Amino acid sequence: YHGDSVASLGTQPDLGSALYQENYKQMKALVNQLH
Amino acid sequence: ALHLTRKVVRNLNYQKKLDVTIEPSEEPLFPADELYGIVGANLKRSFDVREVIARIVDGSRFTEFKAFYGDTLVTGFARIFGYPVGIVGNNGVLFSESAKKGTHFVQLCCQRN
Amino acid sequence: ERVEHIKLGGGEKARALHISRGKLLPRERIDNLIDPGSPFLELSQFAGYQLYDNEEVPGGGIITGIGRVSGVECMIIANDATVKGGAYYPVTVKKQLRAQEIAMQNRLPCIY
Amino acid sequence: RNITKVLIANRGEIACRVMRTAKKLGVQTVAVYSEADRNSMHVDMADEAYSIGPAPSQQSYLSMEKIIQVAKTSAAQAIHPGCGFLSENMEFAELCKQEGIIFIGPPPSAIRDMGIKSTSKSIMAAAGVPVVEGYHGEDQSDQCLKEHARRIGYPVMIKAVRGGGGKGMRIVRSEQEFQEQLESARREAKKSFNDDAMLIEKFVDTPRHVEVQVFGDHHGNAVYLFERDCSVQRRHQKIIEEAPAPGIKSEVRKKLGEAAVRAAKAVNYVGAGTVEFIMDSKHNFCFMEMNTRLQVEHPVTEMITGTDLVEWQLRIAAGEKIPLSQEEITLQGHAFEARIYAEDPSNNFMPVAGPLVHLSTPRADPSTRIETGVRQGDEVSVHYDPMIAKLVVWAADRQAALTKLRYSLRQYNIVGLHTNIDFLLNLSGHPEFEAGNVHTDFIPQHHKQLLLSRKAAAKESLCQAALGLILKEKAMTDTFTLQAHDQFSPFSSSSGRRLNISYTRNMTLKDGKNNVAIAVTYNHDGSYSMQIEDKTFQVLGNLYSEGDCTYLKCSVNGVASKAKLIILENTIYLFSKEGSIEIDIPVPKYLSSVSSQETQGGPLAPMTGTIEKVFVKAGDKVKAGDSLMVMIAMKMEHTIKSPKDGTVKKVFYREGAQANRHTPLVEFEEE
Amino acid sequence: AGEKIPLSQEEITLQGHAFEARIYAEDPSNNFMPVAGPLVHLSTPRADPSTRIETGVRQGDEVSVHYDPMIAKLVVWAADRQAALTKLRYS
Amino acid sequence: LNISYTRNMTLKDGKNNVAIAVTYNHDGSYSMQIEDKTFQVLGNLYSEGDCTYLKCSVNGVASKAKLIILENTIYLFSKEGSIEIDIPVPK
Ligand SMILES: O=CCCCC[C@@H]1SC[C@@H]2NC(=O)N[C@@H]21
Repeated sequence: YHGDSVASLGTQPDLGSALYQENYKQMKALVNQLH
Repeated sequence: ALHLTRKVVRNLNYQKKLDVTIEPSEEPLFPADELYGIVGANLKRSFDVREVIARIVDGSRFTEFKAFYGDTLVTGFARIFGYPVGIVGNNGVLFSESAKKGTHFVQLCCQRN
Repeated sequence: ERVEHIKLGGGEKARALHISRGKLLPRERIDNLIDPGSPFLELSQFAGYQLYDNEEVPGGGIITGIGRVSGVECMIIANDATVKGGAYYPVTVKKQLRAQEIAMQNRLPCIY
Repeated sequence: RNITKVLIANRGEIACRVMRTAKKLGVQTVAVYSEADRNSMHVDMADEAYSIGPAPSQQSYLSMEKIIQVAKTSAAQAIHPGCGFLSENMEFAELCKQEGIIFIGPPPSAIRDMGIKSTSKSIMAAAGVPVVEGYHGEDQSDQCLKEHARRIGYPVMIKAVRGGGGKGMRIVRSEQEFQEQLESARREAKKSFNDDAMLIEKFVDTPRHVEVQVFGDHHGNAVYLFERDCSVQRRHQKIIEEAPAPGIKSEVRKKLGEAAVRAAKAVNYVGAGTVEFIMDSKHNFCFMEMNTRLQVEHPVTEMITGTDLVEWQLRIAAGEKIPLSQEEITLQGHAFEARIYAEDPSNNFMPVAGPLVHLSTPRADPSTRIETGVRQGDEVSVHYDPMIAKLVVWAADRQAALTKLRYSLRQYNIVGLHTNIDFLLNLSGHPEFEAGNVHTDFIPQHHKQLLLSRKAAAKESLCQAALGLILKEKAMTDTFTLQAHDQFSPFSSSSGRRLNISYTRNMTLKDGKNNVAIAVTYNHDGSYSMQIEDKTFQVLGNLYSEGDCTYLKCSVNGVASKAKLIILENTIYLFSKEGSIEIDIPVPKYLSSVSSQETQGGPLAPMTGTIEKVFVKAGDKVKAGDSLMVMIAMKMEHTIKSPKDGTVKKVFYREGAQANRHTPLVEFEEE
Repeated sequence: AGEKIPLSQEEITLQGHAFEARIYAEDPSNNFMPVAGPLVHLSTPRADPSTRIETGVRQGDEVSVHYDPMIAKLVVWAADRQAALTKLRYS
Repeated sequence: LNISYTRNMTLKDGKNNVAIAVTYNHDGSYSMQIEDKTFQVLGNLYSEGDCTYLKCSVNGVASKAKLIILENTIYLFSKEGSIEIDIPVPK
């Protein structure tokens, strides 16, 4: 029997937050550089 | 806590494996409650153990081993819920022939697992 | 009918006290632990039946059996706190040891 | 003109409707679609399909240039506009003609002449069709206003030209009270709106709406198809339509159609047209307007005549003469149509968007027609119309047709969003509707009975819900057993069996706000003994599948019944011809997010809409119920209100900004 | 068997227009030369009262030189000749 | 990882070899360049009756055709027309 409901991890990040905007911009540049 | 316990067991990474051959299950051909009348509560009276067997094995199918030798003991092959089983049951006083017949039968079952 | 009486464990006063603390009754715990609707094979229901002269110990103060948890057959060993506060009588130890022997010989996980 | 390929300049059910007929006739079909409609049923229905741009209809289905470009690129000889969008657009019909493409509809002249009320009334009056109506007057002399009040006939209503909410409105029952009530209305209007201009609009006594399906050809021959009652409307929106209109004699309808037919010949209307009439309690009728298109409710006409009006539109647009003479046309039986709307009747019929998680439908027979443009899992869109499907039935008698529709509505199941289906069931079972005593105010007048609150469930329903839950668990057990090597172990059974005793399970179910405790005992024979409060029930049943819908066959205390079972999230849905019941399974606290969200500040925009007003500065102290912002969405005003008495930390939007649905509008200081 | 004609001349009536086209295994390029081969895939327009397909062959059958190679006969019905022709091409 | 796969595939139309470069996009679509023209193609195979059908969109134009691949030939049957394309055979 595998029908049990369970909790899940994760939370929705604050896309509007300045920290998220800055972190996304910096990481994206690194990924583009890698590509 | 009980909900947590179920989660813990699910993470045991265990799967059951069967060493024996399996066949589809079948109900016995006779009602089980008839065992009340057949057996009773008086140990002095005797009954045929085959009657008990006929009401618990799949389809009431039974292959008797050494039927006419040491008849006070009954041995044979059957299936319960699809599992193979070797049945040994008393049908009277134990004799030398009965003990020998049982010893032979037990070796057969052990050989075939 | 004798099993029905043993089903009640310590009694109404003990059962009422047990629930008053927010705890489930021992047999309700097993019902919730095993898979929904699965059969439960209880063992040695009559342990301690009239064993001791003036003390009644329904089921030996412990409930043992085999049930399916998450699709796996397991041995379940639950103390009955309503019976003598869950104290271990000599038969209680023997019943538990028998359950452990069954679990080991058949490789059944043990839930205490 | 040989029409071998047609472009359908529409979407949803009407596009599928047109394609069905085109395909039967062996005509190739071209769909157009927005980005949001890429996977829609009509795109699939027409192997040929072209993208016309983004989801907003102004940039897609209303883009005349894109539709003409696709018609040229696909080499479609004709465009079928369907209903709405470009179907009543004169510029589009003239553009089709300039580009050598056959517009399947009326000529651009007939569209323009009917699109202006004053022009259309003048043409209709000249054609013999009556033009009487109650109208507002822009003159403001007390003598002029009084003369108009006499002409309309008392009682009349004085209203202010500017403003809403009943301010500056006065009822005038006779000529003697007119002056006092006019001066009272003016003073209130001047005080409230700085405007003393008054309007004079009233109708003395003409209740009920009647329309006529008319068909014309390029030749100019014109025919009518009896009449339809569309009086049952909410805010002018038609809800239930019927054909023929009840209580109108065959002779009266024949005369009614003939006056309309003369007007149709007068404009030499080509293609299907509808003459809308207002009919009084004496069956006097007056022309209201002419809709220069196929009506939404044309299926009730098709069911009583045995005609295909889209097939006639294609033939007549190709240039062929009308297929049958007026003598050939015959009427058999009566028919009804109900529109399934993604609306919440309990919340003032607010439109609702969302997924069609379940969309079971009644089986279709020649009498039962499901006009559905949506399929299970389709999402209703904020950009397009909220209609889900239209249900039409034909029967020998009108009473039998009403019975069939109600049985059919119960078979229709919609989970994932609110619908008007239960409202349609209450309406179609209302005594005045059964009698045929319908008029345009029917829904307002009988609002109290049509909107029905929830009633506590019976214990038998709770027993059935518990049985369904148990059977679902049994099905899950069988599913697990399928993949195991030990296929026949007795442990895989759902007997719930014990040695020398019986297993009793304590289950809890929530009906509304009430928790119901059910003690279920697993019997050896496979039945269940359920005790609710002091009553015991003997329950036995099983699950069987019809099509894709699981059905529960159960017997409670010897009473046998069948119902459709759906278990979604923590709610058990039971659908039976008696009714539908929802039962909630309690959610364990541990599974519920511990530390549940707290101090929520921003009421979220009801939908994507422009911000019209902002009532809060960056730092402002507000109390619960203080309006913060006003938003207009699809022309519907919503005022956001303060959730808490906390001071406002910040505002995320300014006036004129477009705010997406469920986006935070205000930030509140942490307290 | 001996029964009389079922319908009188007055009862007999003419409705619509029908076209019949006979599919053949003949290859037009070699002047309509008859061809014999396996029919690995065979598919036809869906049957309906208007569209009637008369065939003696099934997918997986093999055409043989021994007999005439006609694959099938296709019949379509409609109100007028042009509409019937449009259906015939569609089929 | 970090790059896109482009497959160089050749098909023969009549006597003309055609080279198609197909880039397998992350979304599951395929971008195909033939000569100087680039086409965005997305599609699935669905079965009706015993006939596999290809539902495909090329540059946003959507179509349905019956697809049979037998031997080294791809057969696409549509309402508009039937096209047969050949797969070159390795030496
Ligand atoms: O704009 C969209 C249609 C509904 C609003 C149009 C308003 S109704 C009052 C005024 N008179 C018109 O003819 N149009 C606007």
